[PDB]
Amino acid sequence: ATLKDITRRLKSIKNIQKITKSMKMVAAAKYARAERDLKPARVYGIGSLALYEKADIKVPEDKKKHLIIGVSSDRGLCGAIHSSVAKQIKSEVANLTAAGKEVKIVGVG
Amino acid sequence: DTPEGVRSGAGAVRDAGGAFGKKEQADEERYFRARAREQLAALKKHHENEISH
Amino acid sequence: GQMSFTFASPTQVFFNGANVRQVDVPTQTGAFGILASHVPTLQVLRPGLVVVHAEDGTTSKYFVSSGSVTVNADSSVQLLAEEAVTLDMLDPGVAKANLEKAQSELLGAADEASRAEIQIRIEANEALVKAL
Amino acid sequence: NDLYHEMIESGVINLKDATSKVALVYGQMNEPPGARARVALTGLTVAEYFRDQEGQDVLLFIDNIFRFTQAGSEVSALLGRIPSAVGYQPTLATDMGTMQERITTTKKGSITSVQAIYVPADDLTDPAPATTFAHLDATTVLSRAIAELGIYPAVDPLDSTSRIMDPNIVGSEHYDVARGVQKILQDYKSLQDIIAILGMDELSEEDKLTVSRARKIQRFLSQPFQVAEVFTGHLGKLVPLKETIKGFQQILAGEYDHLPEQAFYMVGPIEEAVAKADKLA
Amino acid sequence: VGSAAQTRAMKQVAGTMKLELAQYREVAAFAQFGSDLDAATQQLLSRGVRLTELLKQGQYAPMAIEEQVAVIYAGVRGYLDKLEPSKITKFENAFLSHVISQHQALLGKIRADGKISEETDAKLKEIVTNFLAGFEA
Repeated sequence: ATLKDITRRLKSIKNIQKITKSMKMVAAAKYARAERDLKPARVYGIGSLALYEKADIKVPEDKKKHLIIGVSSDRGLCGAIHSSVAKQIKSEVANLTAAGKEVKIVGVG
Repeated sequence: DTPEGVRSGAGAVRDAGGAFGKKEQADEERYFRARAREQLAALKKHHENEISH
Repeated sequence: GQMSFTFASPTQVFFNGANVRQVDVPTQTGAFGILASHVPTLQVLRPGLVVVHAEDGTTSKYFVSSGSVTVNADSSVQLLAEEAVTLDMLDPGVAKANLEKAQSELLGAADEASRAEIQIRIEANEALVKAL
Repeated sequence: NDLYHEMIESGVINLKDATSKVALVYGQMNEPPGARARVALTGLTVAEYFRDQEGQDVLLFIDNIFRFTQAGSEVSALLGRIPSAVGYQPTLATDMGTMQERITTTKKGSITSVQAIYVPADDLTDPAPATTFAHLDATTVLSRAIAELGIYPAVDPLDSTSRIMDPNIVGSEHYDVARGVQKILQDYKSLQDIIAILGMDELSEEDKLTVSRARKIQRFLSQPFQVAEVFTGHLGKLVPLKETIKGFQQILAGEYDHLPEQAFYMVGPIEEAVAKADKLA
Repeated sequence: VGSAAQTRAMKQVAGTMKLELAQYREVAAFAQFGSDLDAATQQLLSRGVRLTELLKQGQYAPMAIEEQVAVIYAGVRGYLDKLEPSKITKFENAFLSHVISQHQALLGKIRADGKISEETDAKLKEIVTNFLAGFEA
């Protein structure tokens, strides 16, 4: 482990630290914007929710087909954001397709 | 700041030759290997077009 | 009569869960005034003007592109609009211009689908120029 | 030469009459390494006069104790002694001990030494920094960032440390005040990222309060100096320890939380701060 | 030694240049992908790149103190923020020629007086603005 090797590794990790910090700043700005309009989006989505909130509707017993809309981004570096959604989709397609319902998945993301 | 402190430079990640450097090397290749295929196919289409005309 | 009214758009949020007397809404299959205890009626919107008769007495007026008038069994009406725009920001001169331009496009719209699209344009423009 | 002239203009050394307060011993670099090595001993003896014969509390200012260490290493190299690790003199510890151990408190008096320290290659583990730190009892870190804020003296409060900062020595009240002002600035620094990211309005009510008090404290740290009075136009203040403790504990308690932050900037005792607040507008 | 070794005019412009450039160094990391940053950060990055383009000097081309003061004055006041980054050096050269030939009196004032008097600053402002308006062709 020459001083050369130690220096190379140290410099590389320093660069990685700087880049990650700047990336954190940019993600913070984007999150600040996304939280801002999440409040207007919230009540609008609640309007859609109200349909089954008041008019309680459930799938009768079984559907011939099924649609699974798993939404996510195309950019990673967000922990398990995509992983969790994929896991839920896999659990559902495992949960479904036993009753015969042909599940289909639209991968937004 | 103080000059004595070790100072990093551009390319250190690749110069290290560690996992992150290898990831950068492979990632660049995977992207442009695909891009070359698209570019080559477009060139083939251009050649076919000029052959037709 | 203590009727919670939620008028919201993807961009901006208007009255939200607010007690209102009447909400005249530009709904398809005819316009019906939202009441305190109107029968639960899930009807889709059409381009036009919505008038919310706030219990205080003043009646705010907004323009609606389209959406769903989700009035529940209880006194809760959810007026979701894709484009909820106030009357001031709309430009009357360009409103008339667009109306006439679409009317001209009607003849050139050979395709019945395309003619239907220009028909949607002229319908929206008609309601628009009435608003302006 | 700059230091000499600046000291003359400040008044610590007077040329007209015997009102001088400092004795200068210069070991300038152009002198051979042995002379630089023994200059510190020369100055220490000159201070030793006042401690023993006059029974006074002297202040020995040794600039760059690192150059003393380096001169010792050079002298050892010239004498031919096999160099130790990193190349410092084999007798580094003993030389440093011989020099420092004379700077102590005797029955007649005491010699306190404010020694400037240079850290080679920014390595605190380097032999010279380590050996010097073994004899240290307090550290004063003059930080450019604190200078940028405008706080003069530009001492970094959190980074500066002392070894007598223990209740048994300083007093329970003193320790409580110093510990409190330490935390009140540490949490302000920690949340300073939070406000920078989310916003000041995105802080809790107490988080807003601690910012105000910490900003008051960081301003209250600044104190006008009498040596720079001629230039700054503001009379220098010599706050007693009791006054410092009282003011800082008052600010911590929130007694002067209504006061504006500017009232605590470049003031002496807390009475001056409140009077200045009155003076404003 | 610091500012004690600088002409009063050079002191006046250089202090502001130093502060702006230091801030740019502070925010330089974001620049790579700092498009989505606060407007203050964008302003810092723009002023930094403009100043950095200003500092660049060709080899074996020593400049006079007055000309340096003129260029730094052009940069720090913010007359070059609108100008495209690559255009900054071209403007530096063209403005140097313009001020040296048309307005040698003002350079003499900076050279002789040794400071940017208020009248000079007003005159310098007029000259820089006028040339900048016509510089782009």
